[PDB]
Amino acid sequence: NSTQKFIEDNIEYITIIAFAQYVQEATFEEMEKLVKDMVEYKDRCMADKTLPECSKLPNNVLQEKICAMEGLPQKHNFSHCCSKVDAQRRLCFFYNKKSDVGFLPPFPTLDPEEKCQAYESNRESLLNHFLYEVARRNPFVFAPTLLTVAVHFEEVAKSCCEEQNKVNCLQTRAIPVTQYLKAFSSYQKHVCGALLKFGTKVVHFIYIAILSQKFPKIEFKELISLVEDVSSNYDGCCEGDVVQCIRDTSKVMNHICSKQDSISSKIKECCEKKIPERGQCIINSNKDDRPKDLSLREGKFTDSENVCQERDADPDTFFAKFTFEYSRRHPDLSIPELLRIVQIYKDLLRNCCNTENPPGCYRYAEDKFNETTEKSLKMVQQECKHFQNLGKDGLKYHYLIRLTKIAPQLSTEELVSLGEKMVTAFTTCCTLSEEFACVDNLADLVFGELCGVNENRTINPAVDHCCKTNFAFRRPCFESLKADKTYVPPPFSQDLFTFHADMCQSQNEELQRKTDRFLVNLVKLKHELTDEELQSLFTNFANVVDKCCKAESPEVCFNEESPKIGNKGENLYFQ
Ligand SMILES: *[C@@H]1O[C@H](CO)[C@@H](O[C@@H]2O[C@H](CO)[C@@H](O)[C@H](O)[C@H]2NC(C)=O)[C@H](O)[C@H]1NC(C)=O
Ligand SMILES: *[C@@H]1O[C@H](CO)[C@@H](O)[C@H](O)[C@H]1NC(C)=O
Ligand SMILES: *[C@@H]1O[C@H](CO)[C@@H](O)[C@H](O)[C@H]1NC(C)=O
Ligand SMILES: [Cl-]
Ligand code: NA
Repeated sequence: NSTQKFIEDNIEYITIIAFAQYVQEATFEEMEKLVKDMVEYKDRCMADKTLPECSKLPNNVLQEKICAMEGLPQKHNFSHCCSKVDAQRRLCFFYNKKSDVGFLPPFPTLDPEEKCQAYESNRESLLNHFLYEVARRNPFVFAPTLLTVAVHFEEVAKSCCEEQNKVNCLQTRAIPVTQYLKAFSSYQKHVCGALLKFGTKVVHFIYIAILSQKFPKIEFKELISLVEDVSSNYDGCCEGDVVQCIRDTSKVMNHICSKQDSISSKIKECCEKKIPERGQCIINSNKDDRPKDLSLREGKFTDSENVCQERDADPDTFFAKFTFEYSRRHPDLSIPELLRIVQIYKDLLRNCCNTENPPGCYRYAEDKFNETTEKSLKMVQQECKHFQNLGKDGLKYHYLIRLTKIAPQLSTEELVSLGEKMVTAFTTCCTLSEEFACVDNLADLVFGELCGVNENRTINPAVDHCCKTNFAFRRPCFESLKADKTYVPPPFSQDLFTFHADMCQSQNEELQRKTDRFLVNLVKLKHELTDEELQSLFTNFANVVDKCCKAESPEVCFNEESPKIGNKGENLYFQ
């Protein structure tokens, strides 16, 4: 079929993505040798379909070929994976991925003129190396996403190579491609992390909630059928099985498209498009309009006297149906808010169905939902007002202080990333009509990044408790945490807190990132201080920086005018 053709056609690209994600230390020369092995396997299976290995799991084939490369498992420290076979080997390979890609060099940027020359002379080589470099730095991003990203990156290179000011074009036009990649990455890590911590049974409520919001005219049975396809799709994609991921993604899009009528109205130009665009499209299409005849409630869950019986006959399906009906009627709610509501409903019924008069007790379920949602909504409203008052940077500094207090054991680079990701929820969403849904959806992804994808991280006991107990209530849990008062920092050199003359300028993100790192390191150093004292000290340093840039020889200015943060005898290090 078309999917098998797409895979056969793109086998070189597919192989690079898989190899680079699994073995992020592997060199580009090493990639080329695996490419030749998989092309050959592809040709062999075409010559002889009934041969044994031609019906094996795709990952089992790829991992066999990687493990067969002389000295490679030992060179990149994955010999322990190759000493296992089949499922145990697949699991080991999955555990081998590293979220922290700081062991890699800075992304190798080509000279714009040579990049353009390379694009015209050797296009396959350029895209091959791009895809290698992207995949090893984004080990959990799903293949259809990465291939779409490569396509868009190619359109950027093609268009910008025709312009006079090539550098400005490349830098500008790359921004939304990067944002796409980072948005999908965050979302995929969130779902995969949840799958590993809690299993498919808790997690497929996520897909019921999202699909029911997006396709509110769908029938329950068809939704459940689609949810089964989606859950399988996440199983393979979360594993890292690139071939199975592509196949299962194509199945989901075909399932959706082959019932366009009786699912959706707003996906026609998507059901035209190519693999894998037709599906990155469907994912980006907006929510279909609710059936005009859909009221705000379903009295079948609060007004019927059959609730406890329906629940008892099949609790999983009963709660799936609740999630379907409630989600499709509340397009304004976030996914985490819907899952909190499902849990509250489940807890409510545990109590009510064992009381003297259950119908009199569960009749008031919507009052419980109303209170919990009002609390969430008020919190978002407060955070959005704070954003309006302080701007992006000002709010970010408050988050950096709070996050560093609560999770000081994280690297500064990580804390800085988490702070930027947190503030982006507010810059993207505040003031929109679905502000609540947008903010809570995007904010929740931060704690998904924090809690880990293929590891149960051990940060500190309070953070670990929030990561591992209760997906839907994870953000509220994090909001309740106090500073970790057991923390004692390592020494920090005085140079971490020294402003250098080269930093005086107008810049986008590297100068932003330097300021952000300063604040985080300061908070680690002075963790004992109150948030207000830290904010005050930081604004002192900020004021001094601003003046000294407007001074000529800015660095002598900084050292005479900056506040001191050392204990009396400290010159080289601060403790
Ligand atoms: C991370 O934590 C999760 C949840 O505790 C672990 O997943 C469980 O692992 C046990 C034993 O391997 C299985 O019997 C359970 O079925 C798993 N539960 C779920 C919900 O998936 C996971 O193994 C941990 N990661 C490790 C130990 O590396
Ligand atoms: C990787 O394996 C080598 C060879 O046994 C070992 O010396 C080294 O310590 C290992 N490195 C890591 C990071 O595990
Ligand atoms: C809660 O109920 C009140 C009164 O009916 C209503 O005004 C409000 O919109 C509801 N809030 C939520 C979050 O549903
Ligand atoms: Cl990733
Ligand atoms: Na590095």
